[PDB]
Amino acid sequence: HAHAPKVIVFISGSCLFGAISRSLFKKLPIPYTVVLLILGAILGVVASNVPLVEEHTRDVAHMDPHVLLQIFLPVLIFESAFAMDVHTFMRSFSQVCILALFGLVVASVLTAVLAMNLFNYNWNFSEAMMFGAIMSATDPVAVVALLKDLGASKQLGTIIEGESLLNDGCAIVIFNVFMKMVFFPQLTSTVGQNVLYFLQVAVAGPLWGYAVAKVTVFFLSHIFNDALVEITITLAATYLTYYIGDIWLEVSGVLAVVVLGLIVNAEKTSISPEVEVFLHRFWEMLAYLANTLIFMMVGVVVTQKALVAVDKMDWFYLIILYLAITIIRGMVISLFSPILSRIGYGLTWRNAVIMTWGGLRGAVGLALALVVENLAGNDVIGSKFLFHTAGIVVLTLVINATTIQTLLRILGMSDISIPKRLAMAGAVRRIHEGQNRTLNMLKSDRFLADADWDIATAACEISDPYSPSPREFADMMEEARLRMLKAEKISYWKQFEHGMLAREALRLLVQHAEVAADEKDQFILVDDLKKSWQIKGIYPWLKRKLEDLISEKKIAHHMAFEVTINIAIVLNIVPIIMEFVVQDKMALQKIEDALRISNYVFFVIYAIEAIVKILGLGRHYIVSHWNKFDAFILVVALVDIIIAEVVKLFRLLRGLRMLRLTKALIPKLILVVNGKINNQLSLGYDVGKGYIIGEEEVGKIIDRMVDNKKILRELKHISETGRLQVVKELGLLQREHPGIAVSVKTRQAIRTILNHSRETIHELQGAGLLDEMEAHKLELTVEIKMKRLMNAPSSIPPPPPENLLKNVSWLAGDMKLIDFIKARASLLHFDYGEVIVREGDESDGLFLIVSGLVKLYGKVFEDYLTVGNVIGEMGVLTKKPRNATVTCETTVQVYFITAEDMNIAIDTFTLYPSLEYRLWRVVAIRIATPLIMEQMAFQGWTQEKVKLHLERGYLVDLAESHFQFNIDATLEDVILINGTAYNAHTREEIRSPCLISRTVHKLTFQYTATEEPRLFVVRNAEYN
Repeated sequence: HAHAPKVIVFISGSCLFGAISRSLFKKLPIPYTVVLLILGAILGVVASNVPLVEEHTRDVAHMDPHVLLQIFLPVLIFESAFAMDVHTFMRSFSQVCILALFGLVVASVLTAVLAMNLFNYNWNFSEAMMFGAIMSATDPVAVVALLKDLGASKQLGTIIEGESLLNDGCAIVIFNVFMKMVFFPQLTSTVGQNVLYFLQVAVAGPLWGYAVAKVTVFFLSHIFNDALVEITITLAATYLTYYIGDIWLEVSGVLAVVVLGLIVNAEKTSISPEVEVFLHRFWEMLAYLANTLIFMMVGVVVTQKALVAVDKMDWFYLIILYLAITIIRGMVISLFSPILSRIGYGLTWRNAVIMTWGGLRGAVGLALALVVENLAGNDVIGSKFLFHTAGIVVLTLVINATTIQTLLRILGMSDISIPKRLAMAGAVRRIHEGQNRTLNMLKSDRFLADADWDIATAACEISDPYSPSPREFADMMEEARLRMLKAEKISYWKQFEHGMLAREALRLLVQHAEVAADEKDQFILVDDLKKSWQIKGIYPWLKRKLEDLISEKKIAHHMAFEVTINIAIVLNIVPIIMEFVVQDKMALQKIEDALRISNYVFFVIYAIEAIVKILGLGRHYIVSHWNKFDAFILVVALVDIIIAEVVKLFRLLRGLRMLRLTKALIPKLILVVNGKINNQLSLGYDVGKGYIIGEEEVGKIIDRMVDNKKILRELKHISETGRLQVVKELGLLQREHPGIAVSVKTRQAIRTILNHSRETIHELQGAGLLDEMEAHKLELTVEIKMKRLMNAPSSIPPPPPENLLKNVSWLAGDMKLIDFIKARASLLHFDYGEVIVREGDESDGLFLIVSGLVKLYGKVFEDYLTVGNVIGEMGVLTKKPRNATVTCETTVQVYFITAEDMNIAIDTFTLYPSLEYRLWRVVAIRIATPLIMEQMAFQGWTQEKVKLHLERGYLVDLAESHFQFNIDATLEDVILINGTAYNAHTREEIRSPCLISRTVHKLTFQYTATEEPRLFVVRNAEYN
């Protein structure tokens, strides 16, 4: 019918043309957007000649400015903000802002001056500022793509991209200002009104965006299974933010969308991962649609209304303008280089050239030019605006976007480094060898012997896309240092790949490793890592001061009552503001009487609330300042309401009544600051633990990777000192912030448990023991449980000592044994520098640290232990003198269980999982982990895999005739823990801590009482 939505065919045709161009011109250097512009011009001319196509192009070519802005800008800007690596953006925030703001202001002013002086259009300053604003917006998507696929360019890509984002936002703001000044002029404005306008467009906008963003992330974090709801909420949040900000509140909607995108990107963890990976592609697709539509519209309008009124001087002006904007951007960057080189990641001259040349123009400028064109109407200003903007876009896409690839080469930034080339060559070689093995395997299959292997091998190939003397000792030291640092990098990457290390910690550790490698004679120095766990003092100070405000110890009636009164106050807000604004709206007659009953009711509610509090608390009510404030509010209200039955009544009450909600606010602000401190401690612990584990692994690598003993000793000494410093400082962190440390540690514990549960589900599914649908059912519960980690309290009250005893590894779940121990464990307190036990002292008992940090020292081997660790298990089990001296680096508290009590417990709790067995198991796993790690240092296993593997083992009851037979098909590893063992065949003797060789078939043991033999065995999964 005639009323068909003819816009649909235009949108679909634009999509098809975009696909055709983006497919045909994929290999060529010129971007597809120029092809889209050419196609749009062809469509415009043919529609001018053919009226039937005019009906299908009109409804979108002659599109209203406001619909254009409101539909496209919130898409383009939100996509630009949402695609960024916000971490590096914040790490270079100041460097990006200086440029994107001041170099935009000066660039636009200079462009406006050029337009006023050079062009014969006689534009005034406002029109010239519009011109400069739309000429300064940039779209570096084509350049950041190249910078992503290179080396040091990784950290320049985000600088250029963030500069583009902020520049686009501020250019839209300036263009809106001057567009309203030119086409919708007011009569007059004062300095105060101008200041308020600035506050609205430059301060209120970001705050509105921030508020909407925090509300949105709250709700998203509270959505668990409905992915569609998350996607719809993102869409609605973006569009409502822009629309409400621009139309209802008249604040800068574009900046609100920028802030919203940045926040939602930073808070990505609140979105379910599948919805995150969906949303990235979704917004990419929406931005693609917007770009294609804008470019085709520009082509049509240019061919139908711009080029009809272009003179010979206009092309010369366009060329001069291209040169002028290029030079202006270059001069801006050079002028601010003296400042930028001292901030963030300072600009080298080649980076400056890349940034100057890479400033492509794009869709935003074209959209604003179309806005001007439609607003101007018959005036030539619109036609020439569109002409110049399209010309600059075309010139930058043809010249800059094509020559940037060669300029990167000329400046020497295109070269792949030797390490990357070697890694790629090794990857290609291993892939090729695997393919050859697979081919040989397949050629033996009777059902594939007839395949045409010449075609298969050709199709399956993968090509490489990149193609004692002092000097001798110094060279050996350099080689050892570099190999150790490479092993450290490998260890960090391996830790990340298993989820044991966050992305940010991995990036920071690898950055420090590469920085140390670049420097001479430089290792990883913990002083560089300390930047991680060093808390900024503002947060602790604020936490302490806020906790002071709500101490309430002089007084400290269910909490639901306080919740109810708070709800009443936050509801009552509405009548107060309604009265406050009706005071003006009146100059509505019956509203002045309508509000009376509501005010009276709320006063009565407050009166009964205060009376109940007073009676419940007795004389204690008036002792606290908050209660006095509530009483003062009642004192004011009682008098003023009776007087009412005007300005004083409305102005005073509106301020006082809401003020008492700050009491409820402060507890939540405390949670905010706790969240900040938790975000810092989580990175600090991750970095320190990653470094410690990397050192522990690289140590066992170098121990058999360097031949020289002096080199080995030096490297291991450096690593050990670094490890000791890190383990001490991370222990002090816990003492300074107990609850937040417990929060972090429980969070990581649950994360590890759930990750291993997911792996177990996947293993069951792969074996076919569980159906795909049931596996998904379980994995969904695992995923929602993991999402609920993001909402766990930032601070968890540290458990008291009794719970620590309850949670010991060998006491868990044995309620009778727990009761037995808790009645006999004695709690001791020790001060700074005190010595708890010394080397050579008899094993009189065992220590469980309930609070504080202690240092271990003995026979060379330094160490630090902290809350939750237990000292003396080996001593009580073996009854051998203590092997280390314990000194307190902080005020320390320990649960002491006398060795006689442990002996009694051992003799009494003889049930199958006996305390004896549990103690020996806990000791045996720690004895065995180093041995197995040594046995497979060069294999692919890490320490956590070794520990999980050992966890399956059990102590053999060698009382069964005191001889052991090794069925090699069912014993992955057998470890000797205590006592001597004899090879049954060769009668060879084996010392106590040892891993039984695969070459031994049977063992026989002595059974002397002092050194009873204990053996630990790990069976295959195909259990007997």
